Amino acid sequence: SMQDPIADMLTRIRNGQAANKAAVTMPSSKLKVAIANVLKEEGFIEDFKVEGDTKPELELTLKYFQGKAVVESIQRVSRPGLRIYKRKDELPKVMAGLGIAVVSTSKGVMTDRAARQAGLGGEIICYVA
Amino acid sequence: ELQEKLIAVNRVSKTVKGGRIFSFTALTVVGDGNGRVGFGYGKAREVPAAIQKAMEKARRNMINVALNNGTLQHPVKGVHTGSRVFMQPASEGTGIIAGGAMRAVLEVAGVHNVLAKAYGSTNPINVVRATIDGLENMNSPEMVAAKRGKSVEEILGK
Amino acid sequence: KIRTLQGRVVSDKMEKSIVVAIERFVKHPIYGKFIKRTTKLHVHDENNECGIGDVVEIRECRPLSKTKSWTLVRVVEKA
Amino acid sequence: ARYLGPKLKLSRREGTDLFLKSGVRAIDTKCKIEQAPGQHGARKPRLSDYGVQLREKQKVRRIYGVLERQFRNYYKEAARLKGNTGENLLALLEGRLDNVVYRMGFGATRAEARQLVSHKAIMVNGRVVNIASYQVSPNDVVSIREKAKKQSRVKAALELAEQREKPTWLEVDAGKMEGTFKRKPERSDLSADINEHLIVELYSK
Amino acid sequence: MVTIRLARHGAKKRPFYQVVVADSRNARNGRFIERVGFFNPIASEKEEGTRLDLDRIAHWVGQGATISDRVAALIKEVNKA
Amino acid sequence: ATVNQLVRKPRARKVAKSNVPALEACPQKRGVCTRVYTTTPKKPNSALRKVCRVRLTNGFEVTSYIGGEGHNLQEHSVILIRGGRVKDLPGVRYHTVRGALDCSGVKDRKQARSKYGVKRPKA
RNA sequence: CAGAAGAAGCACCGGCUAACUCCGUGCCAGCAGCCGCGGUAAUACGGAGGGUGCAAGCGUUAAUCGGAAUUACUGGGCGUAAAGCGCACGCAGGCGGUUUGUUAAGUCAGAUGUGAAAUCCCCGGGCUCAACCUGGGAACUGCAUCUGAUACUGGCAAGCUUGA
RNA sequence: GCUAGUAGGUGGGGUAACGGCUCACCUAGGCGACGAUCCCUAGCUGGUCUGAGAGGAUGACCAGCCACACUGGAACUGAGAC
Ligand SMILES: [K+]
Ligand SMILES: [K+]
Ligand SMILES: [K+]
Ligand SMILES: [K+]
Ligand SMILES: [K+]
Ligand SMILES: [K+]
Ligand SMILES: [K+]
Ligand SMILES: [K+]
Ligand SMILES: [K+]
Ligand SMILES: [K+]
Ligand SMILES: [K+]
Ligand SMILES: [K+]
Ligand SMILES: [K+]
Ligand SMILES: [K+]
Ligand SMILES: [Mg+2]
Ligand SMILES: [Mg+2]
Ligand SMILES: [Mg+2]
Ligand SMILES: [Mg+2]
Ligand SMILES: [Mg+2]
Ligand SMILES: [Mg+2]
Ligand SMILES: [Mg+2]
Ligand SMILES: [Mg+2]
Ligand SMILES: [Mg+2]
Ligand SMILES: [Mg+2]
Ligand SMILES: [Mg+2]
Ligand SMILES: [Mg+2]
Ligand SMILES: [Mg+2]
Ligand SMILES: [Mg+2]
Ligand SMILES: [Mg+2]
Ligand SMILES: [Mg+2]
Ligand SMILES: [Mg+2]
Ligand SMILES: [Mg+2]
Ligand SMILES: [Mg+2]
Ligand SMILES: [Mg+2]
Ligand SMILES: [Mg+2]
Repeated sequence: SMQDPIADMLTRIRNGQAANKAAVTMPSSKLKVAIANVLKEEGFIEDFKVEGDTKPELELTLKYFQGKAVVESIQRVSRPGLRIYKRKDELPKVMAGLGIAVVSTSKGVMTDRAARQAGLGGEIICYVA
Repeated sequence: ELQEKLIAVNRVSKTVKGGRIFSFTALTVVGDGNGRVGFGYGKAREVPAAIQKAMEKARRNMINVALNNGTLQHPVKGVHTGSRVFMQPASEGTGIIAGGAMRAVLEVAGVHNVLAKAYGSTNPINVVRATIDGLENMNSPEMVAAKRGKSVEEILGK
Repeated sequence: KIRTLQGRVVSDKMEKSIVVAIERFVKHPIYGKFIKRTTKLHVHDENNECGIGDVVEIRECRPLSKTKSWTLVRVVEKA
Repeated sequence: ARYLGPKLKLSRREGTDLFLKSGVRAIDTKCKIEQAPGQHGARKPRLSDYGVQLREKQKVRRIYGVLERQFRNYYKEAARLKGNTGENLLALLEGRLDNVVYRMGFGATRAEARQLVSHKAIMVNGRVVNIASYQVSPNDVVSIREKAKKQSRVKAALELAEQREKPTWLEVDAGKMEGTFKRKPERSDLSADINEHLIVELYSK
Repeated sequence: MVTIRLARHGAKKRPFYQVVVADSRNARNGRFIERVGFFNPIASEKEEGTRLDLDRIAHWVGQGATISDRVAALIKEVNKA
Repeated sequence: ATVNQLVRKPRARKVAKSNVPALEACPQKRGVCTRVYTTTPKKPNSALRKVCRVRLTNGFEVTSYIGGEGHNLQEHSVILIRGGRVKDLPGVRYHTVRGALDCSGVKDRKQARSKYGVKRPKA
């Protein structure tokens, strides 16, 4: 059964980019929306929107630069079978700082650089490069 | 202008009615020492002819690598057939810490400092292919910023 | 304050004594997965108030028998 | 603990002049420098990559007169020290007292400077030092002993020294037979025919 | 009882004493309660040849620690700067 | 294997057995030769290789090779053996140390003398 | 003070692996870590000349880790190379759609105590140098307690309908 | 699968001190697949070797802790010893 909606979201992004889809659509959640906000702020996706009231649906508009997907790789790190938490001094660097790690901290979901600036550790949701 | 290196020469064989016919294969790499590298593979009845064919193909099959002052931009993984390779940048003076097949590619391409490791099959042809694939897939801050619609300072800032 | 544990009663058939299981959540030292561990303590229960299944509250004290060095403070929840 | 065999065979094997002679004559007029030593010396040596690395390391060792255990210790220290390992190794080799004396010109060769150091004829900051591997610090003063100032080989070495390039990191007065080690030589001040990255790679094999 | 004495460290012919507080029963270079200083008897000129934490020494003396003769002499020399 | 499976049953390292068990982790062992003889190698080699059956101080009875041209070994000779297999000889896992105990060196040996217990000639 | 005067050996040289020729022998004698070498033109056996590597040491043996991503947490596999239970139901166990509130167990931040000294590392000091000795720091990645954070996971309460 | 002083309780005794430490009576409990019981091997640590690291191996010298003193058993003296 479905047991990791976040990995499902990441996989939808990965497969849509591989299939050259303009947009990808999925059932929504607040955590998915926070992750989408980080992706949009970092410029990996173009936009996102939530439609509906009782069964909210999140749509992500993917982007391509020169005929190539902007999201070169997106990978779940913490997972239900194995949670991963890092302290502030051990936050991972993705692609020598060229990529991002999405981190859930007590101040919300942000990138690894933002968590380092705030001086917080947290749960390593995924790597994006 | 172009540094050329012969990586491996092998003797192969096919059987015919009268017996075995031997030939030779040559694997070479060429590079300008400034981010351009290519590999050639040639076959001939004679070793010098095989080497010449390999050099001719290598000069035509060059690709571009975005280097950062004689080192890689970030850790990279490459794969081809049974060969998996891993490379990472190193501080100045480290040198090329790599096996022979990866070393020839890195040196002709102009990487001066790097830490590398070959996993899986170490067959030179596929190791060269995997190495060049990793180098060609390497990204630079300029490319990352351009594709993400940001500035280089925002990419590498706080 | 005083250091104090909280657990679940798994046996009450002893006179003025209970067995309490305390659960800990620790990261596996090699594989990193968070796993559950259980420690069973013998606890002094005067008045024999506790019953099997109750969530109880214990503290450390002087030895009271061969295996008893903990005593009941209060009953957090009753089955 | 010291190589005591023929000196020009080493330079012939390494294919270059190692300055193992004073320089009053020419290496070509003294030996077949272009030819490797031995019966099979005329053969063309196909060298593997390991062979190239090994020959570079042996060339540096033969230039500075250092044996393998000491040289490996030098490499370990160079790797430990911050910065570029190959440059650190070269700086450590150039900091040796016998080499400093030779560069200052009190010895015609590094072997002669080493003998002068060993025989208690050299003073560092006003103290007698007879350890060839002594490390010379910046602002240190290396002077010839008063009882050794009369030696004719010191004058011969001094008149041979100015025939070569003057080291810019030293300040030598030949009248008083004393010099100052102003600073550690940079990589630019050393020979460009030395590829220290080969040695660094060799010690990672 | 508790005492303040010297534990001999260093090398052959070049002793270097650690001034330590210890239960007097323990071996000379063995279990000690707290290190309070050092004394180098062959220290070169311009080199600190003796250092003692006089506050800690006084604290332990007030607690009832005795002092070895050499440590008493060292304390006298340190106080006579 | 999943992390749960590894938590239940961890990865197991394979124990490696020594190829020289009769030495019992000693660099050498002393023995008494019970038999001295020759034997023929496995194909594709052909020769009369010199071996000795020897009983060691720990009670192990093994076969040891006698390297070098010529030897002075016979029954009841006291010898020292060291590790080292002889590839073409079936079940010969040890080498006799030439020049130790009752085993003499090799006569008229000029090169690799220390491997055959030969003193430096007075030349 | 005297006089170069008292002071150099060991392994290796077909490939891996730096270093090649002659003579002797002729599947013999022998070598060998592996690939293998030896059959009358042996750079592989034995001697010699030459050479290579280390050097008051050099080789051999034993033993541990490495190379071995060859037990793979980092970091592997299972159609045919070794490997999917013959097929299921199902307890324990692992895992858990979506919203709000609450809790603060996991998690995160800070502080305090402890984590002996020595050892390792950094900056220095003393033995002519070095080994060695030594000052200060860093580290000891842990444990406990207190005070905070609440995104995520867990507990509790109330729901929702898209899984069932 | 293991355990009858076994698990707990009351009372007496005992120890410098809590305690099945011991005794009498009562309850029928206690441990165990989060591996009890049994068998083999083993002094433990700071550390050491190796490794890029994670790990793997190891515990000689120096220092902390424990145990033993021809073998088995026992107490006496003493602040402290079996
Ligand atoms: K082939
Ligand atoms: K009791
Ligand atoms: K360095
Ligand atoms: K044969
Ligand atoms: K012949
Ligand atoms: K794995
Ligand atoms: K908490
Ligand atoms: K919560
Ligand atoms: K009992
Ligand atoms: K009782
Ligand atoms: K009692
Ligand atoms: K380690
Ligand atoms: K350990
Ligand atoms: K005993
Ligand atoms: Mg020596
Ligand atoms: Mg060679
Ligand atoms: Mg012949
Ligand atoms: Mg030979
Ligand atoms: Mg491994
Ligand atoms: Mg496999
Ligand atoms: Mg089959
Ligand atoms: Mg099969
Ligand atoms: Mg099936
Ligand atoms: Mg089922
Ligand atoms: Mg959930
Ligand atoms: Mg410490
Ligand atoms: Mg500190
Ligand atoms: Mg919740
Ligand atoms: Mg007790
Ligand atoms: Mg034992
Ligand atoms: Mg490794
Ligand atoms: Mg011990
Ligand atoms: Mg005895
Ligand atoms: Mg008494
Ligand atoms: Mg005792």
